[PDB]
Amino acid sequence: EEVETFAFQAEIAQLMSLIINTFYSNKEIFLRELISNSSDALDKIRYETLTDPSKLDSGKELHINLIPNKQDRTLTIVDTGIGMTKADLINNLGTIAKSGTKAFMEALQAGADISMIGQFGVGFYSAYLVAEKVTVITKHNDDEQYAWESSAGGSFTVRTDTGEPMGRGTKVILHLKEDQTEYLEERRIKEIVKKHSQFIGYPITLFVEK
Ligand SMILES: CCc1cc(-c2n[nH]cc2-c2c[nH]cn2)c(O)cc1O
Repeated sequence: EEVETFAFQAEIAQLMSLIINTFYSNKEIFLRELISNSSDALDKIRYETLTDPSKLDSGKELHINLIPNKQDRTLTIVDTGIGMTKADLINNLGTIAKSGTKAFMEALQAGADISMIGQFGVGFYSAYLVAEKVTVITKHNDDEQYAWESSAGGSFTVRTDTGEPMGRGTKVILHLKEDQTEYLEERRIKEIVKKHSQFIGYPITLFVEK
């Protein structure tokens, strides 16, 4: 019931505004970036479980699932990585935090491809190349399950999630722009993923719709 609204740090808001309005054609990079983020979070929990096995009491499977839902026009990317506490969610998605966002925005202004975004640590925002709204549900061992959501415009919300319990991990729900529904087609997801899966050390499974 209690929803808190935050402003993105200015640089992020600037990045998002560019992203959400660009006609940049190679929009498929968003999937590579989300998968990469998932893989990084899976690395984190897996590492932590190397000295502390109870870390996986919330789930032993380490994987990434892709779930297209044509009826709801959403593509969902779920991982069983380390997850984010409320603080991590606000800091990570609402601020420049650990990234070279400023550096990236200068290189964008210098004729650099947006596909480089992952190299500057802000790859997540490429989701707005295809989505009008993104919801991020996450569960970290040390906190409750939270839902972050933003349709850009400069603000995002965070609330405790009353939805289906995740054991641990992060689920990114992309509410797709009307003209970007190719990303709910099995054949297109397969093509994009067939290309990146060889780099990711966790199973990536596409849920074909029935
Ligand atoms: C919404 C951005 C995002 C973050 C995570 C994540 N969860 N917990 C930690 C991370 C993370 C840290 N570094 C990269 N991803 C993740 O697992 C997937 C994602 O797409």
